[PDB]
Amino acid sequence: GSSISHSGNLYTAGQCTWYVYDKVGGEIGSTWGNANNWAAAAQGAGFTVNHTPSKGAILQSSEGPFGHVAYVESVNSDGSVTISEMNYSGGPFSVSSRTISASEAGNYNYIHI
Repeated sequence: GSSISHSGNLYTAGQCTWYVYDKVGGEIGSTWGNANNWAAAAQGAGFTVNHTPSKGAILQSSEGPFGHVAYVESVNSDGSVTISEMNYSGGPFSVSSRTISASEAGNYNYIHI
């Protein structure tokens, strides 16, 4: 018998790929590796990765020490994307706010079912 309730995310207590996973309800993730291996592991798991951030999806790029994933809370009709990335790979619990321009969004992939 295992409770499995106060567990949820297999990640730490403050990771870029931790906050993302919890913000998507655990629909996709876990086996995606980390931010720099996202698109590869996502496709391996069976996700469809494109590159168009949207409300409820996640932002991703391979650039960075661990890559760059940030959960997308909403994409603005202006062409700017409102994402949320906690800790990333540096500041613990730094709920990093970032605004992605459409040009930048063209760089960032996103993995959806």
